[PDB]
Amino acid sequence: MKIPKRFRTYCPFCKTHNEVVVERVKKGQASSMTHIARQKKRQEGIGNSGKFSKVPGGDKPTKRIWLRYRCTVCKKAHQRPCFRAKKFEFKE
Amino acid sequence: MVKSFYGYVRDAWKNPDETYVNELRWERLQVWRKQGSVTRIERPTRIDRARSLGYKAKQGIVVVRVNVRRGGLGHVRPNRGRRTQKMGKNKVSGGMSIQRIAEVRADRRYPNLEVLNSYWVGEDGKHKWFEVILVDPHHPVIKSDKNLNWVCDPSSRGRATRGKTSAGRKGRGMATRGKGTEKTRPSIRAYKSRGK
RNA sequence: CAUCUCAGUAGGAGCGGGAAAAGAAAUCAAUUGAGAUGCCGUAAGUAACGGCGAGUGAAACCGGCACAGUUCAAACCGAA
RNA sequence: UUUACUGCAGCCUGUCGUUGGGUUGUGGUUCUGGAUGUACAGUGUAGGUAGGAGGCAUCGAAGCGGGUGCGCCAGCAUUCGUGGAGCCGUCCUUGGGACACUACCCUUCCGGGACUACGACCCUAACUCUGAGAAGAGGACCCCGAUAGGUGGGCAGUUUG
Repeated sequence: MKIPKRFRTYCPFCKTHNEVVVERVKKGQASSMTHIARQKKRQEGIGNSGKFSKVPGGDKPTKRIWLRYRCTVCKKAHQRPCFRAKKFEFKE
Repeated sequence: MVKSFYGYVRDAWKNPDETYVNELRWERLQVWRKQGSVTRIERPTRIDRARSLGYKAKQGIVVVRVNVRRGGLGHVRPNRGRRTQKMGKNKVSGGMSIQRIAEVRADRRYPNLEVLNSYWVGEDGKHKWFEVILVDPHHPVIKSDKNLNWVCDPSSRGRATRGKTSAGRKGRGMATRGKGTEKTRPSIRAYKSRGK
């Protein structure tokens, strides 16, 4: 399915309907300095590592389309609950 | 400055591989390797180290060089059921340090004496060498000596085996006070060995 | 059930006395204070850890018992 | 039992320590002899950006040999010499930079002298094996300690609703 790249909607921050550009959200790299990373490094030793030797699970048949809406006026972005589609495109 | 020659011995042994001790080390480990486990010596190798650790030139004070192997606790793989955590032993070093191992071997070799202290005197890729000072509580010189006659007491016997030397206290975790010594003083066994 | 728990338990080896160990801060505090160690009460199932699950789990302050301080290495002398 | 899950031994391999001395090959470490700098033409080589101008000279300033720095067999430094006036520019050779012998750290210059990480070879002197020893054979390798990855039902604990 297609969603427009830019459309007029409500900005929660400036509290008005302005034009907003839609951007697909890319998952970031997990920090190596997080508390879970430090706990993993601390619990690594000889033997089973507990939950840190878990293999990542499976996948749902379709993933949600992670979208982020940036107000064109205040340049702040908000992200809303998103739909779930096999094929996603931007209308231009 | 007016420094004692003990100060020069200290400076020479501060960075031994950058001083003449490195060459001396080269000739000297050749002789030490041919020797056995526990060798009595006439004089300490590092006189200033011995004197600061308590060595005196008097009757009843013996100095020995002990040879100890390198690496951790050479441990046997269990042959019965274990947890995965308790199955691996190769990476498990001990809780007994090499210096205290040398002290205890010297104490075993010399049943009538008591270990006072010991210091590092060399090492190679396979061995470390320590010099252990021992005291004779039943020698009249030591009995007269009021800075050593505490060793004639019933509680001063078995010091190295009961962990009462400086290396033993360091291994017991009583080298410091305050935070981190909650489970170490007054003894490891007093808190179910949860410290260390 | 694997980390965890059971648990530094059971068991082992060494040493050892009527007690043993610890013991006179390179400490604990917090705006400025206290003043060796040990043991008891409390802090407190708190902080902390933990498939943050099950569980595990302090210390300081403070109130008590009892109170105790010192000896070397070196500087100076040089067998005194 | 295994190409079930998770581990642990053994083994293979990198790195560090053990572990030293020489020869060269590789990077810059560090600096002497030149500031070597030049679309257009130049009396003249931006003599680094410069007090936007101002010091030397027969007790030294050039048209030359394979031109000692360099390069367009020009020209600056006067050196092996012999020839007998290079100025600075307010006539700036209508300026990629326009130029006073004024403490050159800077794209070069190849004494690169000195330490360095990798690789190749040699030495013995550590270290190893043999021998009672003289000594013989290896040799900074191997073994060994640590660490990193692999392989690993040899072994352990479980699961298999």
